[PDB]
Amino acid sequence: YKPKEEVVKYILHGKFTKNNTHLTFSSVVEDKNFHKNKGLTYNDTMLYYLNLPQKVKISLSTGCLGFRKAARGEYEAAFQTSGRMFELIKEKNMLNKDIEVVMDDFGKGRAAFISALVGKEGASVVKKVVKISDATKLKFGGVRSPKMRRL
Amino acid sequence: DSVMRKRKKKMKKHKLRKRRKREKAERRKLS
Amino acid sequence: KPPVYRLPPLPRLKVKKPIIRQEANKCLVLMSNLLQCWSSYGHMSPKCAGLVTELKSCTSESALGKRNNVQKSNINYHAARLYDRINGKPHD
Amino acid sequence: TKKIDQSLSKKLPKGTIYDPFDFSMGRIHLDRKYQANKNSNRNDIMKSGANPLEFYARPRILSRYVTSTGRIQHRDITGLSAKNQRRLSKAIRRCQAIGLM
Amino acid sequence: MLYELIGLVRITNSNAPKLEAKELSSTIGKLIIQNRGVVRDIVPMGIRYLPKIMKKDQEKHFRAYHFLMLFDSSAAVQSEILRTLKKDPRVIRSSIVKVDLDKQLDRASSLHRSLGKKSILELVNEDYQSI
Amino acid sequence: AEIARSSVENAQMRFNSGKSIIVNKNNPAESFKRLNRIMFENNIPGDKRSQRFYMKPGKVAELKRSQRHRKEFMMGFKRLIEIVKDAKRKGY
Amino acid sequence: KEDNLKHIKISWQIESDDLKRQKAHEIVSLLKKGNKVTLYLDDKNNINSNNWLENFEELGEPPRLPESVFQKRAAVLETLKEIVSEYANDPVLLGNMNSKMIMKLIPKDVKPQNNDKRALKELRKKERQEKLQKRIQRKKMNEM
RNA sequence: AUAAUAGUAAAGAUGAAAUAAAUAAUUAUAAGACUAAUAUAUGUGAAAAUAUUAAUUAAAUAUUAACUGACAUUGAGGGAUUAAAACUAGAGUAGCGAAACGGAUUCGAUACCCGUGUAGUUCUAGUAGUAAACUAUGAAUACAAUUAUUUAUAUAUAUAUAUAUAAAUAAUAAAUGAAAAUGAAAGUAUUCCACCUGAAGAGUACGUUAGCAAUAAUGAAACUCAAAACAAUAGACGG
Ligand SMILES: [K+]
Ligand SMILES: [K+]
Ligand SMILES: [K+]
Ligand SMILES: [K+]
Ligand SMILES: [K+]
Ligand SMILES: [K+]
Ligand SMILES: [Mg+2]
Ligand SMILES: [Mg+2]
Ligand SMILES: [Mg+2]
Ligand SMILES: [Mg+2]
Ligand SMILES: [Mg+2]
Ligand SMILES: [Mg+2]
Ligand SMILES: [Mg+2]
Ligand SMILES: [Mg+2]
Ligand SMILES: [Mg+2]
Ligand SMILES: [Mg+2]
Ligand SMILES: [Mg+2]
Ligand SMILES: [Mg+2]
Ligand SMILES: [Mg+2]
Ligand SMILES: [Mg+2]
Ligand SMILES: [Mg+2]
Ligand SMILES: [Mg+2]
Ligand SMILES: [Mg+2]
Ligand SMILES: [Mg+2]
Ligand SMILES: [Mg+2]
Repeated sequence: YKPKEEVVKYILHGKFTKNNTHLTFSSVVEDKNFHKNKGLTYNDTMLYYLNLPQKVKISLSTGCLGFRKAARGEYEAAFQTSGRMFELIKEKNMLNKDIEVVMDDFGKGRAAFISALVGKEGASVVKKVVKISDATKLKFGGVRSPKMRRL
Repeated sequence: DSVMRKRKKKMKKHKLRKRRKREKAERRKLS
Repeated sequence: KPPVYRLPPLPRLKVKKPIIRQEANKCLVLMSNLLQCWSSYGHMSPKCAGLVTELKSCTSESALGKRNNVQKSNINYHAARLYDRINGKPHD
Repeated sequence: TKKIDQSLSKKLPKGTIYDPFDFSMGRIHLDRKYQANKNSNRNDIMKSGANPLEFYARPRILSRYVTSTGRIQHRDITGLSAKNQRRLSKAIRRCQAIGLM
Repeated sequence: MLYELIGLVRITNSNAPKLEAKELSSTIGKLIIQNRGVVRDIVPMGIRYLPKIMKKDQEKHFRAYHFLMLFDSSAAVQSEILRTLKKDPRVIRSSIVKVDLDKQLDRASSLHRSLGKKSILELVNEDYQSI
Repeated sequence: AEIARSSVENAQMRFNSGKSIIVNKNNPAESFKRLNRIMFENNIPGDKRSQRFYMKPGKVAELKRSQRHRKEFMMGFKRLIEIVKDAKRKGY
Repeated sequence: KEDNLKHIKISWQIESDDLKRQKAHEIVSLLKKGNKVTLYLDDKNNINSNNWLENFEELGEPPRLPESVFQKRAAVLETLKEIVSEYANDPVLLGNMNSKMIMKLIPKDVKPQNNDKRALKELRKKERQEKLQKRIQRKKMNEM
């Protein structure tokens, strides 16, 4: 009956492509009065709690730390960008609830992010991380890719 | 026949195709 | 029932890079422990005294100790010696 | 230390006969090398004689032959006959299309 | 021809989970018996969680009541039943697979045949001679 | 209602993808190693790379044929090496 | 500006067919775009060597030769100037007809038709907007 | 692709670059095309082809029993089917992508790389009958020495193997061959069809036939030359 938005967990998503690394920190917000609403079916309640809304808090790329052009897709650019994210999560008091890490692709920044989170740079965030997962998107047939490059 | 020998036929076919395209073009202007 | 795969006749039976068991250096493991001992109890802590004494003796004359475990694999000698006998080739 | 890793010690079953070699490291290594899932046949429905296509509405049994992501396992891993592998794959694909797997 | 229908009905009311399934089985059963068809068996499979969230008629679902219906009908009637199931909002997923009767006239449901019971007589004779 | 509140835990994990690991709060680097093993046992990195550029069906078929042969060839090679080792052990 | 400058090879022994078919087209097309062009003339042996540009960096006068040689060499320069007449300004020849020479052509006055890329982007935007309009109609029919 | 949401200032691309309230993230909607694992194209199909699911119709296996009683093989002409591209109409058009216009690279770059991307790629109804349409190997029958591995059928039991008879595949003996190799044929024989007679000219010219068209089929001669080609050998060289 009253909006009671509360954070349930945080999602640390990393997209590691060939030319850049994108790191997004989000909050899974849950209106704790949703079940108190009128005209709400058992299915709508279960469907609302199975995919809770998300709000973006921190969005970073390798170009936000001053890496330009070809340097954006390198191991060092990702390692420093991961550090800046782990710092901004502590400077915003967003290290109270559990964090779920979602990795998307297999570029050069995937192993830098993992190294920065299992090392000194991520000794605070790692303590809250509860689940790691992979979200690489594959196609079963799907659209035709571009032709092979003759180099 | 080997690729080497096939290449001679390839050149002859290319020149015939090139000549027929050229003839076509003329017919269009002359038509 | 387990599918047996039979090779065609081959010019050779050879392992490109035969694997060998290389025992770890005793002095390096001692150094890896002492370094860890200092990481927990602190540098020069009295708890790592024995480690320091052992490390000094291991490296006193040679920093890697008496390395006398060099080995080479004999699989390629036997493989070439026995291939004609065990390949199951039909008679001429 | 009064403790040894389980991988470095062999536990001789009860009622079995042993030789002095059974206390050596060679036995440990030999048991690892020749460690195959041969007891699957007696626990493998698809290696018993049933038709795998009769299990297209039983996702729990079919989920034993797919990886964590649902990828059908190659015959080299399942150890099934050509016919059963062919029938099992059809069952899984039909199960996926029905909305059960 | 003998056919095996597997339908995933929607569970709208958590209080009456097996309500739309009963209403649907009656609708399908009536079509079969009113068009020269025979209904051999109706095996409920219970409420199960769907492998994923599925959609139907601009609605989403996370669970469904599974049920099997072994029936005998003509090909034309079988297509009519499938068409009605593909249109009913209650049905989330429906599949009809033919059960070959070339070698024997009495075949049990795939679920039962998977358990070793090949005919309905074997199932009935295990409920009378031993029950 | 609460019926839709107390049955969300299983429901949440009932629709799993199989690409998730529960982190070991003690050794968090062992959980990332487990996740990498899943990726390699489902060929996720390989499939992604193979989907970047289109390959003609004929070329795809050739590559699939050659790969199978190399896989089968290696199994036949290992079978022959095992025979060599067994023969050597018995003095042949 | 180095992009505007395009280096070209015109050997002294070139045939007036290649000179008036390939080289003429190359020079004329480049000049029409607005790219500067420097034409380097030299003997076939040294002109086209690995040190194509490097040898010309090397740039007692060269001795005279049979007039036939200079009839060819001077004829080439006449053809070059006549070919590049309305497409560029007067040339700055820097060398001797008895040796290497660097003709330095410069594009003639040409206004900037830079408003072409504006149309390009506008057309792309128009197509995208038309696609959206079409997709709205699909959603409407689906709803209806 | 669009919209919303918070959240920002770069993003995207490349060998490196540059051309054209975002990117990323979480939702919702729409559209077209495609079909991950299994998977070996194994198998099936005359070939071309054929691997997401179900159904309908058609065809396809082995053995046994009975029946017909040479009714067979091959096959000029003929007929049917036939990848991709292309073409004629009507739809569709996400992604890909000749061309075109741009950005780079380069001594130059009418290319390789990048962008925007039209035809085409998709479906329906047709035209056309061409591919390294290849196993570069027409079809059928009789026959000849072995092994291994699967598959199928059958038999037996001291119930899970064992013993048989076929098929397939792999490696071979003999034989054949210019050799490379073939291996149940490229062997020993028989029957029928197609095709070839130095290179180049030329699958061209002309004519004819067919097609909306692109084209497809048929298919020469003159002049010139003493060449031209295959397998294998030893070298030299290889970004
Ligand atoms: K095949
Ligand atoms: K007779
Ligand atoms: K006849
Ligand atoms: K004929
Ligand atoms: K299109
Ligand atoms: K024939
Ligand atoms: Mg890079
Ligand atoms: Mg493109
Ligand atoms: Mg020939
Ligand atoms: Mg986006
Ligand atoms: Mg597939
Ligand atoms: Mg085959
Ligand atoms: Mg015939
Ligand atoms: Mg094809
Ligand atoms: Mg059209
Ligand atoms: Mg261009
Ligand atoms: Mg240019
Ligand atoms: Mg392009
Ligand atoms: Mg036709
Ligand atoms: Mg042709
Ligand atoms: Mg032909
Ligand atoms: Mg083909
Ligand atoms: Mg026949
Ligand atoms: Mg012709
Ligand atoms: Mg040769």
